[PDB]
Amino acid sequence: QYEEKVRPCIDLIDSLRALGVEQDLALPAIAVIGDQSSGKSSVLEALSGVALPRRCPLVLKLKKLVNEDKWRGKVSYQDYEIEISDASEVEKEINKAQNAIAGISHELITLEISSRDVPDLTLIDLPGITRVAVGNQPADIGYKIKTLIKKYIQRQETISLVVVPSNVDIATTEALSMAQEVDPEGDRTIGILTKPDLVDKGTEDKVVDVVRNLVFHLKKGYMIVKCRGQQEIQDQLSLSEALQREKIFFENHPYFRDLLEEGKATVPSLAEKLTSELITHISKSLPLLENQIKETHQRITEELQKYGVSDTSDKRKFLKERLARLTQARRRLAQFPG
Amino acid sequence: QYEEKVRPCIDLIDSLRALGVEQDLALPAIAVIGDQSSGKSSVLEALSGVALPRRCPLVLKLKKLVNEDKWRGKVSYQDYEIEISDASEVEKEINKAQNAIAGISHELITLEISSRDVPDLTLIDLPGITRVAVGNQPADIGYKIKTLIKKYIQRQETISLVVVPSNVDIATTEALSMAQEVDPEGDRTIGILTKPDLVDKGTEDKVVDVVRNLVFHLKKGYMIVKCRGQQEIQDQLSLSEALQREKIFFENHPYFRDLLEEGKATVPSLAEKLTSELITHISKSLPLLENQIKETHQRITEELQKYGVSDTSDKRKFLKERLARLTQARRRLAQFPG
Repeated sequence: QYEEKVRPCIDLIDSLRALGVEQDLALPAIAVIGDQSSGKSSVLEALSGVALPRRCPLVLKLKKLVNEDKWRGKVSYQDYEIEISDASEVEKEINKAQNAIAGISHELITLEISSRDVPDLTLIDLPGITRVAVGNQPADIGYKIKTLIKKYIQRQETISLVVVPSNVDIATTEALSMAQEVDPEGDRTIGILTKPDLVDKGTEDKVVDVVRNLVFHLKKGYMIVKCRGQQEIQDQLSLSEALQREKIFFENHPYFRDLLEEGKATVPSLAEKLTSELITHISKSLPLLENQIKETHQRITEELQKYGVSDTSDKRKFLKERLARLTQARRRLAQFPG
Repeated sequence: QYEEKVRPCIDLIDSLRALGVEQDLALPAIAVIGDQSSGKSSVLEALSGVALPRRCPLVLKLKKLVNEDKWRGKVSYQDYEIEISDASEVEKEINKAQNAIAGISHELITLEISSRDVPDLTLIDLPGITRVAVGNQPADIGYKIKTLIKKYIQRQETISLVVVPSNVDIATTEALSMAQEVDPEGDRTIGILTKPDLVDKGTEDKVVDVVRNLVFHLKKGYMIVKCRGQQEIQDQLSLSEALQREKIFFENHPYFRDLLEEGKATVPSLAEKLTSELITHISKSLPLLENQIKETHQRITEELQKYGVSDTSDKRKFLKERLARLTQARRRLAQFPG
């Protein structure tokens, strides 16, 4: 079925997030952030093994099958739950969901994939950061994207996964700037460098220094990947073939082979690191969660007194609904790991 | 000698800036700004035809020789004035100047080149923008660079020349963000896209749209150039040869040849546009300057009254020194165009 040494912790947080308690209770998360055109979408396709579009938070729940061989997919949003036929249908289903529910949206689309080709891993993908409004975006688009990202990354329970093209100085990216703002220590930020084939010749040593953690220091370090480029995406190059191309790319690179040899390159190595980091970050919360729920339930119970334990009726009700959700969270934690 | 139809206006502003009046009196300027690693230094080398390093404002005064054929160079900073032997010595002389005078410095290095290969053009190069401090830079490096840039670009008399690599979304660059902040209209901002050979295959149409002014609109528009890459800089490829490579690059490009045919590509076309824009921007100030000087002299004369017309002695003196400089500016304007 699954590896029941790794799944229970991951499933616990997934189920808590599925309750809707996260607005009120911080939950272990890896949030994927990047400036627009960072290539993070291609990284997400590579990790999930399926094509994706192409906005709002995408919860990617990946589950490693050690058994069936039989790919499974599911997309959930609002009151909808759709079984996905096969891998090729995911992109259509996500577009459908984005259209069904969507300014910048806070509504979650949850994509669950059970596959031999994916890691045990949950990620929260957040929309790419821009500085200036283009086209017909609202003028403060920068602010609205920042607000959504800040909601996740300001919490100590979130690791920021900062995605940056290999050609751009990491100290110039807004995504890293946002990460360093909430995590000055650099204790809960991982860097992923993408598009290494596009690096200007004679500047590869600078990229190596960055991945080796010599430039902007991060406790959890960096990885470098070569996912499908735009042409390959347009040719609908299969994701399995792109993994093969990636491997060859790093094995034959005059500068980046050293990064491969040091465990710092490729999607498969990245997947393994991300699973480990998630498990570590969940483990950090496990001993604390029970008191955290109690604390939160207490505070909200105090707010409930304000309405006296019509507009008053509804205010009472929405607070009761939040308290009920934290009670469900408490019960569900009490069941761990079953 | 020079083209005396174009020089007098350019020389006037140069001479006013050489007086030291700019802290007090806005002067027509084209300020070159970009995020770190934008390739603007290579653009400056291409325009000036000499190798440059490699910080503080570099005033690049370029003067088109229609006569001698005999390359001339001069570097001025503080109380120094150095005659440069030949083109190959410029980089050494600029490094010397940077060391002689230099946090982030506001001191000007003025480089004057008289050459058959340069346009009639003055530019003010400003240090590349970064978001996060690296190495041993002060924590607020972002703020100190912004402050220096803002001093120039907040003035309506400054055109911002925003330099951006062709691979990065222009709406993600800090430099454009700063430009749009002081020039929401986009009436005094020009965009230069660099490194077009590094564009991801299948994304060239997006670059074309940007240069064609279809994405982020600028009244004065965009140009695209292909200057020396890092390897070529390292091989010390001559700047004349790089111009040749550039021409071939655009003539043979499956997407960018259209940009060449539309007058939107290459350093020589860029030089011509920049000369025209500078002349236009100077012409805009010429009718206003006399009243602007009078206004400024008046206001400062009023401040001088505060000290009564030791620390008092010096305060009196520095205000007198500023007033004397504006008087010199008035006299020098009164001489125009001789």
